Amino acid sequence: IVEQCCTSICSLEQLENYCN
Amino acid sequence: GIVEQCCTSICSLEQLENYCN
Amino acid sequence: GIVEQCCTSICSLEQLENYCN
Amino acid sequence: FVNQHLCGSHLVEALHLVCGERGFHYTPK
Amino acid sequence: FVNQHLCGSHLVEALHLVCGERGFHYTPK
Amino acid sequence: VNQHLCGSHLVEALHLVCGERGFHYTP
Repeated sequence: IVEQCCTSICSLEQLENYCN
Repeated sequence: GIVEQCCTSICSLEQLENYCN
Repeated sequence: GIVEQCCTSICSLEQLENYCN
Repeated sequence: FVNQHLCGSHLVEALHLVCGERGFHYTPK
Repeated sequence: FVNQHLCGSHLVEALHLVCGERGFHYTPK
Repeated sequence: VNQHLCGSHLVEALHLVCGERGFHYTP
């Protein structure tokens, strides 16, 4: 989500949950 | 439109949300 | 909508073009 | 028909490419 | 946060991700 | 880095994390 990862640093594991 | 706002200039989250359906 | 047509099923170029403005 | 399923960013970018200067509308339904 | 520079597919995908279930409309202008 | 490119960088990161699977808006 743009709000969270640009109001904080997002991990790899958190980004993988958005993958198809 | 959103390109002028976000590519030519820089834009806020609120400006992007204006193009949600 | 376009997700049902193109993600759940397989769609055609013509179906994608139906969602152009 | 297209060769594959198109989901998420793959579908958004397909519409982006195909529609070009006309632009498009995307509702995830 | 600060205002963002977004062009091309970055802008399209920003709209995809920001608007979520609502979807969005994009015209490159 | 350039905080004006955070959204851009996020989209780039999703492209590399998800590679050829593609991504969507909900986790």
